[PDB]
Order: sequence, then structure tokens, then C-alpha cells
Amino acid sequence: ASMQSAANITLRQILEPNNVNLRSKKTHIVCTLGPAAKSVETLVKLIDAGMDICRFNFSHGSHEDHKEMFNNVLKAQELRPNCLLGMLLDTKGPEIRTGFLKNKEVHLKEGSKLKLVTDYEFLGDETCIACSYKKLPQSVKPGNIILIADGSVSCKVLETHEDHVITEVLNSAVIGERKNMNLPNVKVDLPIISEKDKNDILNFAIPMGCNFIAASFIQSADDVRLIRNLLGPRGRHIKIIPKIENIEGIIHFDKILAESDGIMIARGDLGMEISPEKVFLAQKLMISKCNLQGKPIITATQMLESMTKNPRPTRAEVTDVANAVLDGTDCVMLSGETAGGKFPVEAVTIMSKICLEAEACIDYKLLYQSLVNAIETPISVQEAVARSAVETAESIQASLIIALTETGYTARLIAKYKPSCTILALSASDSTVKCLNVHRGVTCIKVGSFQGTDIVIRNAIEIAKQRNMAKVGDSVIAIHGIKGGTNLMKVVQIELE
Amino acid sequence: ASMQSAANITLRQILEPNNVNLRSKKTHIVCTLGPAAKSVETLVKLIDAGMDICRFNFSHGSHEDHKEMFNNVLKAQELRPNCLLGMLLDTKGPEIRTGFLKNKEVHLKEGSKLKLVTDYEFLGDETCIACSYKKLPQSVKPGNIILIADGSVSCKVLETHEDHVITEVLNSAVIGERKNMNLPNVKVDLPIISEKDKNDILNFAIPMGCNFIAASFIQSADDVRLIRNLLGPRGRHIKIIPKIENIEGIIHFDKILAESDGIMIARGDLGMEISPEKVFLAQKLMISKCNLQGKPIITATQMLESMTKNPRPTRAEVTDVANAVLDGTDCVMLSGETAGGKFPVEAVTIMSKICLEAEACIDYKLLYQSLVNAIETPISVQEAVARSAVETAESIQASLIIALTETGYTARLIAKYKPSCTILALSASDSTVKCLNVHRGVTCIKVGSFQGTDIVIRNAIEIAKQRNMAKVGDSVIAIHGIKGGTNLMKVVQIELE
Amino acid sequence: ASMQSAANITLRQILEPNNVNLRSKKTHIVCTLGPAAKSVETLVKLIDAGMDICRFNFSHGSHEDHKEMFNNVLKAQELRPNCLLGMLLDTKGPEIRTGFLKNKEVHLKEGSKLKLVTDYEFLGDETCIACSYKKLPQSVKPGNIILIADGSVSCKVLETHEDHVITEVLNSAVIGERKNMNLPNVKVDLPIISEKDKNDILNFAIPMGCNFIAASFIQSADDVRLIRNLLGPRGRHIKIIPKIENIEGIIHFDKILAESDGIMIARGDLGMEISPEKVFLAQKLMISKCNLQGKPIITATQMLESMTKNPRPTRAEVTDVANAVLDGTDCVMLSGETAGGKFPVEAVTIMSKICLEAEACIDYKLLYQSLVNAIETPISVQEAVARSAVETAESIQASLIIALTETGYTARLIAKYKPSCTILALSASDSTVKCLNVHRGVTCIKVGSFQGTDIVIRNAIEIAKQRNMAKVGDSVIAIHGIKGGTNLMKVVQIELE
Amino acid sequence: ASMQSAANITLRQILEPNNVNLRSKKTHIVCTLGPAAKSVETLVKLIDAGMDICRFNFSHGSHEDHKEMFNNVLKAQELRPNCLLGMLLDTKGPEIRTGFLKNKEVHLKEGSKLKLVTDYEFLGDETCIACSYKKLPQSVKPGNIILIADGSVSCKVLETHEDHVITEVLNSAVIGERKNMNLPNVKVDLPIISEKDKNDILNFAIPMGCNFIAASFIQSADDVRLIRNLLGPRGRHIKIIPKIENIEGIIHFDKILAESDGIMIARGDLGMEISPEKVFLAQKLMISKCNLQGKPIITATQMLESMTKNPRPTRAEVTDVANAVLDGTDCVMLSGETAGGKFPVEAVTIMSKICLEAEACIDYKLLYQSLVNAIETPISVQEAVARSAVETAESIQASLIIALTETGYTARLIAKYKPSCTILALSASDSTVKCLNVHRGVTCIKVGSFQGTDIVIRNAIEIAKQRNMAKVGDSVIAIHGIKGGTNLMKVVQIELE
Ligand SMILES: [Mg+2]
Ligand SMILES: [Mg+2]
Ligand SMILES: [Mg+2]
Ligand SMILES: [Mg+2]
Repeated sequence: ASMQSAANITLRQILEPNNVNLRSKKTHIVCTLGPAAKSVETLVKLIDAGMDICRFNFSHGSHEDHKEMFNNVLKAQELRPNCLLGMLLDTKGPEIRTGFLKNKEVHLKEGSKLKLVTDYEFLGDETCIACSYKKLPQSVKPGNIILIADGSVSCKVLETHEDHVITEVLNSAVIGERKNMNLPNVKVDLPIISEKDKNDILNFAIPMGCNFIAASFIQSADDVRLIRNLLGPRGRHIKIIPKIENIEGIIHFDKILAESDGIMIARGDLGMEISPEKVFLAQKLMISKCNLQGKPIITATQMLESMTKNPRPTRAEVTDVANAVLDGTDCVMLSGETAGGKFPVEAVTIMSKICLEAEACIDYKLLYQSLVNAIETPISVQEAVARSAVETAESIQASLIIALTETGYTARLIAKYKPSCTILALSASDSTVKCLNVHRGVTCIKVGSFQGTDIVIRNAIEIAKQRNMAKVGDSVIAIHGIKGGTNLMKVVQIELE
Repeated sequence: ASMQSAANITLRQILEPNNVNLRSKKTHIVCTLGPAAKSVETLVKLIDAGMDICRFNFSHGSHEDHKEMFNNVLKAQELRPNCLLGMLLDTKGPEIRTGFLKNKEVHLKEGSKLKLVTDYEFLGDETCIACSYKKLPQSVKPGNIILIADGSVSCKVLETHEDHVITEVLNSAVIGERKNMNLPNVKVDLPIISEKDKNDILNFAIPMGCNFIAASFIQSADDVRLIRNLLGPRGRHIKIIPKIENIEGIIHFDKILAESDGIMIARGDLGMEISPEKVFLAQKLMISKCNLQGKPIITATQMLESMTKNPRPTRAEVTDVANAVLDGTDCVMLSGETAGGKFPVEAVTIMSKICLEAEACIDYKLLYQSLVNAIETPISVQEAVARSAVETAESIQASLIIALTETGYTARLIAKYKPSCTILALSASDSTVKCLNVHRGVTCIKVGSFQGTDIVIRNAIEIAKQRNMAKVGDSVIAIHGIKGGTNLMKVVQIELE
Repeated sequence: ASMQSAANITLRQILEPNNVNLRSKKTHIVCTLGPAAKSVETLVKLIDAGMDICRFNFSHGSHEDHKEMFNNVLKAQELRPNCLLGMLLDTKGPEIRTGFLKNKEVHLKEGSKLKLVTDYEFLGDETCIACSYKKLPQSVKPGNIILIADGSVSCKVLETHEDHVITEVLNSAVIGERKNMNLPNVKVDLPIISEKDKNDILNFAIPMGCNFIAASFIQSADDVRLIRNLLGPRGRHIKIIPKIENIEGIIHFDKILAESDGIMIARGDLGMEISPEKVFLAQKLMISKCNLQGKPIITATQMLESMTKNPRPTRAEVTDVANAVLDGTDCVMLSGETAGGKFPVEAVTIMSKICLEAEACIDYKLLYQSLVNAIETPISVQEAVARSAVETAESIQASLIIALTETGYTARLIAKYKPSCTILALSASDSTVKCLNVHRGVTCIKVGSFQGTDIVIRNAIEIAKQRNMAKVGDSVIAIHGIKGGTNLMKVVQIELE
Repeated sequence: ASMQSAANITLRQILEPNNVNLRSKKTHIVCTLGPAAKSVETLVKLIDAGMDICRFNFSHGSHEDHKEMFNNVLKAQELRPNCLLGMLLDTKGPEIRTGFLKNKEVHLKEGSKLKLVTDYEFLGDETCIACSYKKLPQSVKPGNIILIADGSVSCKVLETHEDHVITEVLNSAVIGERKNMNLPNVKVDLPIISEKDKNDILNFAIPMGCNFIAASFIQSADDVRLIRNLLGPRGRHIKIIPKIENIEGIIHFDKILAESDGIMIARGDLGMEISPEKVFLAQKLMISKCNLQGKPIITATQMLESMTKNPRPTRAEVTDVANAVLDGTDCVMLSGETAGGKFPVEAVTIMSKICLEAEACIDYKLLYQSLVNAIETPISVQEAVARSAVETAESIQASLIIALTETGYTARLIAKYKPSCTILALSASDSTVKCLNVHRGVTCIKVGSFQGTDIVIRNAIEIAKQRNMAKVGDSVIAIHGIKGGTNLMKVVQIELE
């Protein structure tokens, strides 16, 4: 619950321009893949500008271009082999919509009474509109506030009956049809995953190499394990990333985080379920709790979201990305319409530059001590050795922490302590090398199995030099055997003769 | 240059709603007064929602409604006497504009050559456009970048001649006429204050009770003292607030701040003179340097800036205001078009709620020690006593620090250490009670002169109880004699019998 | 239980000699008054060398020279009026002695059996010796160790019977008669105060102006309140200083300290009741617990204790005094035979110089923060204001903290936070001005009653200048009204015109 | 110059007795070998009680029993092979003595004039005494103080002539003949090493396996390198330990420490060259400077020094040893006559118990951070890895830090950071395994050369279990390759199957 991040901003960093390669940044970028952001040329353009994880939802599109979207990613990877992309699938989850209307548009007047019925075939008007949530009367109570069309109107519940509720319109607006609805401070009793979603996961998501499931509208730890149950050993290697989008998720965040492999701060329902002035508290709290537990967090950030002119970001967009990095997020995220419809590459480019600037101003010594003093006394041998690699790297100004890991556990322990240098994770597991992209500062390279540790080390050293991640005269940290008995930390200096 | 702010966010603060009165917040709100935000009813509505300082520029309007704007403020004050409003005048300062065009619109093509001439009567086209800055050739050099129409196009200087320069258009766009221009990393050689501005200040601003002069485009300490020179003893009591809007101001910020009474982070030129990814560094650095020197800072924050739908703020708008408060700003500011054209009261209302939430999450003990460890060893008797009032107030959880001051110096020393409670400043100087609103947490009340200190204290105590600033059983800190020999700090408990 | 003290030792302090007046030291000296250390000339000599409290026990001497000792002190005071001496009476308390012997000397052999009988008239030998403690069989158990003649022999209890116990001699030595005895880890069931002691207190100690009662062999909080009970309102103003001399006192130290006005670390029984290697832990722990509670502590320190040559102290004697000051003792003490028989003035002189050196090396800023972080969150208005005086004095380098107090409570709160400067306590109570000498750094001056606070302040200022405690250009802290409502802290600068 | 040591004393440690083996202590004991402390039975008795380094001076004795003293040590080692003893030779160095007297005793009277002549054959009286220092007139000046017979008399220099000086006796005492002399604040111009000492070193000290040379009366860095020069490659592996015994050594301590392998605080001349009240400052400063540089320090501590009764230590003796350990000394030392003449084994036994108690109360986490924050930013790879072993050992509560080193450099880097557990140093160099005993907490075991690192590790593990230094279920730290490229830190858990 207690938070801190130490920045050290100099006049020199403000004036001297940055020419560091965008992909060397520690913060990773989740980019939602839209219609235009799919030309194999453009995904490569998006890779060069700093995308690390591809995000998609099967809410729209075909089954034809859903997998036409896959192979275009899978071939975009082959045109840039030094970049291993994560694949995240966003579930639809529970969702509440209004019904259809006689005029297909009504002008609800402030102070008027509005009936909400559960018969979804009822064609409504300004006096009575259908709601897709059949259990709406059994969930809300008199005094509860119902939001319609992204909170365009708020309705206070006056009466609850078996098949309908009666509300008072609190503000006058004009509504379309099939608009979204929100029930602040009310638990939605809908199945966490659909039967469409379940087979989209079990038979199409997992065979195509999907690594993350962003579970929409997670409200309890049960929802997480219910999902993990039905994925089975067929999907035992996929990371479940609950999306906290309402009060229920925030109330139970600790136990949801316990069952989770990460957290995603989605741009969407949370803006309507919580007052806007309290959202920034939730974002900062969730990032802190994820940082302390070593769990990765993805934070939605606005960037060229609305442009009625040319693509130059607003000041609030810049500080939103910068402060999310300073708050301690592993990934910043470009959402669907935030690619601007037309400028996805320019948006991720600016985001990468902001991440580099925010990363360069961090006092990593102070950040490390802050983490150490916030984590409990009984840490394991594995965590202590991972701790020692980070502190040794900072003291000697090492260029890399090379972590040998097969399940990714070693690299996650190191990333928990936020080193200033890149964590070069070496794995023989294809599932591991595309699951660790969600952690800040971790760059993975697949290696063969049944190889001596020392051979894998200097082979990583050679390709680190090839990728300009380390030069001659540098020191790098090598850490392996974390599983033991074999927990080990080495310093080796880059030479060649 | 080193920065830190300690937040303590709890789940309870996220869930429990805030019903604290908006005007009890510590962060103050500078609200730019526009056309519609002038109904005496609406300024009172703006006062209730949390305005503390009124901002205006004489760029537009008449001389008739400029003072029709004054008395409407001066009578809005009389309808809410517990709120003493500051009055800030924004100067126009140096300003660079393009010329007029034959078509009054040109489509400059990327890669084409564009001549910029100093003959402002020249009616231009896509090959040659006039620039109002007559000394443009003598200021920019080959390689300098010239921005037109809020950075809609960027032109690299290829040739400089006596009366014109030749540039290469770097991106294709369509321009209007009389559009603004920016010269990044180039000092603009224009008079800091006009002769229109000078007489707007000396003969209309100072007789109407203007307290702050926001000097646009301050580039050096000379600009500040040149302004202070020409205001004379007629305006010796007005605070000069330089606006840092380009690289030159940032380069010389320390010496500009030395000659200043405060700083204003304006929404405008700084977005074009500095790369967007580096603006957040400048904002945070300037706030830190102002905090360490005890100088107030006003930060522009976006809130309901663009609405093509109903007035609900974006997430980036919320975090922008919240993080500006957490960064340590004395005032957040609503700019002209950010009142939304139509929703100024709702914007300041949300801002006040955000300030209250951000203020309530601050760890004031940690913040106090952070300030103390960053300020130099040789502090004066006056600062030490002001320091003692803040620490005593936190330890005993006092409700108020009552500061008796005539020049405002005592209250500024206390505000420098950011107490968790309100600073109730008592002054006999009308100039002082409307100059201290720019400091965070300071609320002023005018008192009569030639009054015993003890009588002024309990009289402030009584009206503090009347304004719900303190109740029976509370402790308050009384601090006076700061000028001596007379530097004094008292604790008194609120009783009545 | 946690301890810390920050020293800052420079090469300059090691080389440059100290010429500061000995009586300006902050650590005070308790000096036991012996036979030769009683010439009115020598007590004045002892005053000049740094005595602050006179210690005596009525174990020996007459009733004639017991009060002949008083008036010689009371007239030694009149020859040096700037020094108000405290008067401490040491009670005898429980005490255990062996019996008389046929040869009046026995050679107990290691491994032999030794009977200890309760019949004190029995004239003993190497097989059976009487013990004055009649309840010895009911207190010790088989396995308990009995010490004789300052631990010259140790006897393990083998048998306990009604009127005797049987022990095995563990080491061979030769014993006199009427030698002391100790029962480690066994509670002694003897009355805490005698009927001789009780009337020595109620009818001779309190009428002669005795301020402190050093209660020998305190084992429980009951012993303290049993003493305080029988002193009554006739002695309600005398400070009870328990002497912790065995395991029982250490076990119950917290509750003994709660009922106490201070603690005395006596040189004596504690060396035999606890293993020597564990005594330094007890001394440091008790000093820390007294420091945290604001209770004064007196620590016995060796200095010219054994001299078979001329009076130059050993290195262990020097570090013992120096580390006791660094551990945080309010007073260091010269015991009876430690005056060397012949050199009391030289011993207190060296002690004063050691205290000055140890005091000058303390980092008072670090010490203050260490105290503040160890004391609980809910401190009172009085303690917070006393806290503010100490911190203000350090920040502005004030020469004095002038505390106006009648019960001494104000000065004790200030002394709890160990300021680097002298605490000048002003009281109208004769009992208060001679009770506060036990606190470190507090120098008292008696003032008249019914005087305005401001008049008392500058009158103390004038005599502070007369005593070279403050000069022109100095700042001093004035603190009064601590009782309210009236809690107040002032800074005044020393001028005269 | 800044000092700190964090103690955590509990009531439980005061009451619960210690049964830990004495040789498992971290502080090591230098014991001066005297006449009686030489029975092969008694040196073994001294080993069991905690001796780690044997100290001797060739000032007395024969050449026959000087080496009869060696082989008795060398065979005492063979009766306890788990204890490798260091051998320290104390040089005589510069030394100043009075002459012979007609009565062989004079009563110098305070105020009388005393001539000191350089003709050492002159048989003197109370008017004129010879001094062995021939250059005495050229070293002291009028106003200098000359000390005779352990400071029994002090003489202020009144006149300096070619072959004599005239002094005024400042105190009356009776002197023997050939008594020592001291010249406070005056550099003694005598050869640092004699020709007797030089051949005692080059032809008898180094062939017998002497490891440390305690150079008496070191006054400059030149003295250290002049000694190291004349030892040559024949003694390149011997550690030179300057003895700082006068003002000159303290003035130049930093540069003396730079050329040194350690420091010894000798009991002797320093008590006369510096005022007693300033000696504790010098001891604490020198220990701090040695701690920060990683250089070992030996501190003389009093223990059963004077006993006119049975051997129970005084309180000042106990705190002297305990505070020396808390100050941060690597070794405490029993000097010649401090073995009591009769009780050397009992004195070292009590010292070991005191060291164990003082060591057990140290807060090692706080001590480690204190060291880290006092050492400069640019530390090497070797020091960083040694740092990581200590912090990892504390976090996981490892039982041992096993250091593989041949020159001892690895173990010294680890000992610099004062781990709570034993440092088990493994070396193939006989010179290294008997030089590292001077560092706190380092226990050496000789191993064969040309052995794989992993084989040496678990072999040390097995004999660690045999010596009760580690049990099953423990974690130990293994650190090797510190020379590279090969700097390495491992954690291994103790199992056996
Ligand atoms: Mg959703
Ligand atoms: Mg401007
Ligand atoms: Mg006693
Ligand atoms: Mg010597």
C-alpha cells in the first residue's frame, strides 16, 4: 500500500537528444492489433518502433483473418529474428448492453422514470428499455446507480421487481441502441468465460502459440482458477492476466493477484465503475502490489488517442506514459482506437522515447533499496542470489545480467528487483522465451537443450556483442542453477583473443 | 535536480467516497477567465467548486469588458466573503506569426523549398511566406528547425540572408495565414514587454488590484528585472511569475527563478520548443527546484479539454492533475479552451476532487524529512521556527497553523515545508492577503492593524470555528514575531467557556 | 532493547587540548563523600573539578559527623553560589554476611562439604559457618551457587534443611569473618528498608534537604512503591533511585523503572550476581531503557581506583568513563574507595575532561533523530514543544535552552532529547532546582515566584552572560507555559543597548 | 572519522548462559607469551581458551629459550591441529632511558631545576641525570614536557644546549635509575629498527615461521617502507604491523596505514605521549579508519591486570574488552604482565566469553549497510563479489562463507564487511593460512595445490561438519576465482546421501 519511486532529473537530459535504439528500452509495449495495423510491412514497422507483445480480441473479424492475423505476425517475426513477440488474447467476458429502440434513439429527460426490463426482445422507448443482463433485478438494489452508453446517463434504482427495475434518470441525454451498461459497486453474475471464448481458447488460441489470456472483468480469485481449471494441461503454460475493471476486482485484488500470472489495467469499464478522481489511486496501488509480489503489470496509456489535427501528443498523454513507467509498470499499452486509426507506428515510437527518458531518470540504487526494505525477511536462496546479481550489476556497472532459466522463474526473480541493465534470459523452452516479454527489462533468446552452462554463457556473450548489448571491456553477470545446491552468480569480463 | 514524493494509498480511500468541502483543499486552482465563464452567477459557481486565482490575458476583448470583467469578479467576491481571490494578468510578450497568403491557404509539400521573408506585407504562397519576426535571419542558422501552425510543419533552415531565409519543408501539410511560429533552441530577440503591455500594467493592471504578472516567454534573469524595473514602486507589491516556454528559459531556469516570485508552466509554446518526450522532465525538474527554494509554481493541467461527447474526463487527464499535485505543484491551472467552452464549473470541480484525493494519500512525515534533508545546513531563525511549527503540527495532529504576517514572508516559510493542515495567514496588508493564494495550503484572512497579537490569535480561532476549520478539543499552532528577537511558536487548544 | 550512539572523532580534537571550564560539561558527576573528601576546602576543590551530586551512606560514621558532613556541604555551597549541589542518600537495604569463626580464619578446601547454619551466634570453622540471612534455606535450592567474600569462594547447594543448608566448596580459598554473601539468581526475602533506614530517612534525611534516595537491592516495583508509601507527603518531593544489583532487579527492570524517578548502576553486588561477561550487556540495556523513557541514570565508573603508584588512570578506566557517556548516561559516579583514599579531586578532574571529550565527539543531529525514531507515535503537546526547542537550538546553533519550570517536568522533557547546548532551568521551587542535577545538561537557577515570564527570561539572560553561558550575538531558546494552552517556544538573540 | 556500531541487547541474552565453544568466536586473541605461559600444557590450555596469535619480544630471554619457545609452540600446534597459530614478533625500536644515579635513587622536588645530559656514563643526582637519547637537545624546545619513569615526573624544558637541556621539575617524586622517558609531541630521531633487530628478523624471525612484525614506535610511512625495504624478498610474505605509540604516529596515521598490513594499539607509550582523556578518541578513530580500509587492527585490552586478590575481572576491564569488540577491532590482546603473572588461561577465557557476548549483540544487517554507505562508489569486481557473499549469507542465514584464496586477498575482502558467520578460508600457501588469523572471523585450513575448485569445496564442507561448523540442512556460501573473469559466488546446501 506504501509507494515510492526515486527520480533524478538533470538539465543535461532535458537538452541532449536521445539516439538510443528504441528496442533497448526496459519498459515493454503491448500494442492492440487493429484493421490497418496488420500490413506485414507495418507490424515490422511497429517492431522497429518498440512493440513487444501483440494484443487482439476475437470480438470482431472473421475466423479467416483471425488466423490471417496470426501468420502475418508469425512471418513478421521471421523478418526480424532478434525480436520474439508475445501473443495476448483478450477475452470478452461478462458484458451488459441495452436493447433495441422503436426510434432507435430516445431523449431520456432528467427526472423522468425509466423501466429496465429483462425481456431483451422488447423494443423500447424513453419510458422502458431492455437490458441484456437477465439477472439485473437480483443484483442492483434501490439506490444503486446504473450507467448507460459509457456513462452518458446515470439512473438511480427506485424499484426492483422479478423481471424489471424502475429507475430515475439523473441527467438528460440521447441514447442509441445496444449501448454498454455498468453497475458500479455491484457484482455482475455472469460466467467469466463463454462457451465461444472457451473453444476460442482451447482449440484456436493455444494451438497458434498464444501466451497470455487477458481475462476481462475478473471479480474474484475463483474466476481465475475456474479459468485455469478449464484450460487444463493443454494450456498449463499460458499466463492468465486478470483485467480489473470494477469495484469487485479492486476489493479482492490481493487474492486475485495470488492466483494470477499478472495484471492488466484496461482502458474501459474501470472508468465507469469507479469515480474518475479515484482511478489514479487504484492504478498506482495495483502497480505497487504487483511490484512487491514480482508479478508483471500492463497499464493502458493514452497516446495520440484523439487527433482532429496532425499526430503530436498532448502533454497529458506524455505524462500519463511517463508516470506509468515511473509508477513501476512492466508494460505500457496502446489500445485499439489509440493507434489513432491512422498512426499506430508514430504512437508506439513516441511511447518508446518516453519510456527511455523515464527509465534514464530513475535512481536505481535508491529503487533497489526501496524494494528490499519493502519485501519480507524470509527470502529464499533463489531470490537472494537473484538479488545479488542485481546489486552486483549496479555496483560494477555491468552491461547485462545473463540468466539461464527454463521455466522463466530465474528471470522473474531478477526482474522483481528492477536492474538498470537488460536481463538476457536464455531458455530452451519456446513457451518461456515468449512468456517473459511481459516482465520489464527481460529480453529472451532461445537456446538448445542439453548444453553445458559455460558454453551457453559465452554463446550468449557473442550474440550480445552482435546485437550491441555488450562491448569489449564490459562486465556481465551470469546467473544459473536457480532451481539446489546449484544457485550460482558469476561475473565475467568481455574479451576476445 | 533530485526528486521524491511519498504516497500511501489504501484500499479504503479508493472505496470510501469523499464528502470534504472542495475549498478546504491545499492545492489551489488558477482558472483562466473566458467569455462564458464570466456570469457573476458562474464565477460564484466557480468559487464554490474551488477557484482561488483568476487568470486573464488582454490579448482579446475590449477595454470595456476587461474592467467589466474586473467588477464582476470584485462583486462575485462580495457574495462569498470567505474567499479572497487572486488576480493574475498574463502578458503577451514575444510572439511570432506567419504572413498573409494569396489563396489564404497553401499546401506545402514535403521536400519543397520555402522562403521566409521579413517583409510582413508580402502576400505569400507555397514558395515564400512572410514572418512577423523581423530578426528571424539573424537568429536561426542552417540546420535550425522552424515550426509553423502549432508545429503542423517543420522547416530546416538551408540559407540565411539579410531579409529572408530559405528552408526545406520536412512534412507536407496545409497552412492558414497568420499562424504561430516557434524556433526551437533559438533565443528570440524581441522585447519582453510591449508598450501596450507596459501601459496595460502601469495604468490599468495595478490600479484594479492585480497581484500577479505572468510574464510570457521569459528567457533570462534580465527579462525579469527589466520587467521589475519598469513597474517601479507603483507596482513593488506585484508578484512577477515568469513563464518558461522555450529552451532558453530552461537553460537559465535557476537564475530566472532567483529573480522571480514564482513560476508558471504554461500550456503552449513549450510543447513545440521541446520534444514531447522531454517535457515531463522539465515540468518535474522545475517543480522540484521551486519546492526547494520555497517559490510557488503553477502547472497547467488538462481537464475536459476535448469533448465531442458529455463532460467525463479521460484517464490521462485525471493522472495529469493527480501527478502534478504529487510532483509538488502549488497550483494546478485550467487554461482558456480547457473550460471546454461550455463546462468550466464541472472541470474545476473534478480538479478539486482529484487534488483532495492526491493530498490525502501523501505521507507528510516522509515528505517533511525529504525536504529537510534537501535544504542546506545554514537556515535562519525565521525558517527554523517556521520549520518547528510544521513538525509540531504533524506530531500533535494540529488542525491549523495560524501565521501572523504582514509581508507574507512568515506564511511562505511555512508553506515551503508543506504541512498536512491548513496555514491560516493573518495580515493587515491587502496586498499580502491576495498574494499568498499562490502558495499551497495558505488561506488568508485580513485583520486590522495596531492589534495585540493575542487578540488577533483567538479572533482567528473564533472565525476558524465559524468556517469549520477547527473544532473544540483541537490543537492549533500560532506563529508570529517572524521579522528579532520575537520569533515565536505557540500551541493553544480550542476551548470555550 | 535496540541501541545506537553516533560519534564523530576528528584528528583535530585528538591533538588540540581542551581548555573549556570543567563545570560546563553536560554529564554530571556523583561523588561519594568519604572521610578525607570532607575538608570544606576539598569539597570546594571537588566542586571546581566537576562534582554535581554528593553521595553518602549512613552505614558508618556517627550521627555527629553525618550532619557535620551536611553543613560542611551546605557551607561549601555558599562559597560557590553558581553551583547547586544535589544530595543523595544511599540506603543499606538487604545484606547477607557470614558469621564469626573460631580461628577467625578458615582455609576452605575445594571439594569439601560446608554447612551454612542460620544460628548467627554459632562460631564456625571450615566445616560449618553461620549466615546472617535467616531464610537462606527457604530461598536457595540444590544446584544454586552461594558466593562468599566478594565471590572469593563459590559453594553449590547440595542439601536444604529447616535451619541450615549443605554445600560443596568449588574452589579453595581462605576466608575472614563477617564477609559478604551473594545468592545469584535467587530473590532475597529481606525488608527493602530497615527501621533504622526508615527513621534515618523520615526524621534526618528529609529535614536536611536530601533529594535522592538510592534504594539498595531493589528487586520489584513493589519495593519501590513500598518505599514511596512510607515516605508519605513528608517526602513526596524526594526522588527514589532504585539500585539494580542482582538478577531479580534485571528481570523486573521495566516495571521497576516505571515506578522509579531514576536508576543507579552501583559498583558492588551486580558483579557477583551476574557473570562478569554479561554485566556490560545489562549496563548498556538499562541506560538505553532509561534514555527512551526520559528517566535519568547514574553509572558507576572506575577512575584511579587502585594506585600502588602515582595517580595516572589506566586505559580501561578512561574508556569505561568515556563509553558510559557515549552509552548515554546522565551521571558518571565516583564511588567510595575510588577517590583513591588520597586523590578524589584528581579523579573527578580527569572524569570531567573525559566527559567533555566524549560529549564533543557526539553527532547530536544523528542522536536526536535516533531518539525520535525510537519513541512512540502519540507524544503530547508538552513533549512536542520540548522536542521543538532541541531541534531549533541545533539548527540555529543556539547557546542555551532556557526552560521555565516549577516541578521540573519541562526540563526533563528537554533533557530526554539530549541537546548539544546547556539546558538552563529556572524554578521557584527549591526542591526542583536540586532535583534536576541528575539529568544530563540541566543547570538550575532559583528564581522568585509571582514574576512575569518575560522578566524571568532576560534576567536569566543577564546572569547567563555573567556566567559565560552566552555572549552577545548568540541565539537562545526560551520555553515555558508547559503545564495548556500555554505551551510556548521562543527564540531571542542576545543584545544589549 | 565518522563512527557507528549497532547493538541489539535483549534481556534473554543477559540471563541465558553461553555454552558456545570459545574458539568459534569471531574476534581473535593476541596473547603475549611470558615466562610461565610457556608450558606446552599451558599453551594448549591457552589454545582451548581462545588464543589465535602468539606474541613475543626478544627484549629479554636467551637465544636458547627464544627458539625453545618456538618449538614448544610448534609442538603445541601438533596437539591441536584444528588451530593454526599466528606468530607475531614485537620489535624494540626507538627507546629512551634515564642514566644511573649516585644513590641509585633521587627525590626530585617540585620547582627544582634538573639538567639532562647526553653523556650516558655520567652518574647523576637530583640536579643532573643522563639521558640515553643523544639527540634530546636537538629534538625538544623550551616549553616541551619530558616524562620520566612512566610519567612519574614531568619536566618542562627551560634551556636547550649542545650536550644537555635544563628543565624545571613540575611534580615531586622519587626516581630509580634507567627509567623510561617520553617526549610528548616531539618526533624521536632514532633508527626505526636496530642492527640487533634487523638480524633478529632476517636470520631468526623469518626462518622460524614468523608472520607478523609489530614495529614499535612507527612515526611515518617512511619507517614502514624502510622496514619493508630491508626485509626484502626473503620476507616479502611477512605482515608489517606498525605500533602507533606517540603523537607523530597519530598525525601521520593515514599514510602509515597506507603502507601497512595492519595496526596494533599497544599498551605502553601512547598513555604518556597523549593525555589520558584523549586516548579513547585515538583508539576509536584508528579502529574506524582500519575498518574502512579493510586493514586489521589489534587493540590492547586490560583483563586481570592487577590482582591483589583472586582472579575476578573488574567492571572496567570487562567493558574495555567488550567496547573494543563493539568499536570494531579484529583482535583483542593480552599483554605481558596482564596474564597476571599467574592466570593467563583464566584471562583469555574471560576475554573469549566477552567477545562472544559482544558479537552476539551486533545487528549485522545494520553494520553491513553502515560499512557500504561509508565506502566509496568505485569498488572492484572482486570487492563487489565479496560483498555479495556477505549479504547473501545474512539474508539466507548461511552457516559459513567458504573462501578459496591463495594470497588471502579474497578472505580479507570478505572480512572487511564483517559477516555474522565464520569465513572459512582455504589456501595452499602456508604463509597465507597463518597470516589471515589477524582478521576477524577468518578461520583458515590448508589444502593441497592443483585441485579442482569443486573438490576443494565439498572437502571443506566435510571437515566443516567434522568441526561442528556446519550441519545438515545448512546453506553455505562458496566464493572463488577472485583474482578475471572468474569471480564467482555459489550457494550450496549441506546434504549427504
Ligand atoms: Mg470487460
Ligand atoms: Mg508566449
Ligand atoms: Mg546492596
Ligand atoms: Mg615502543
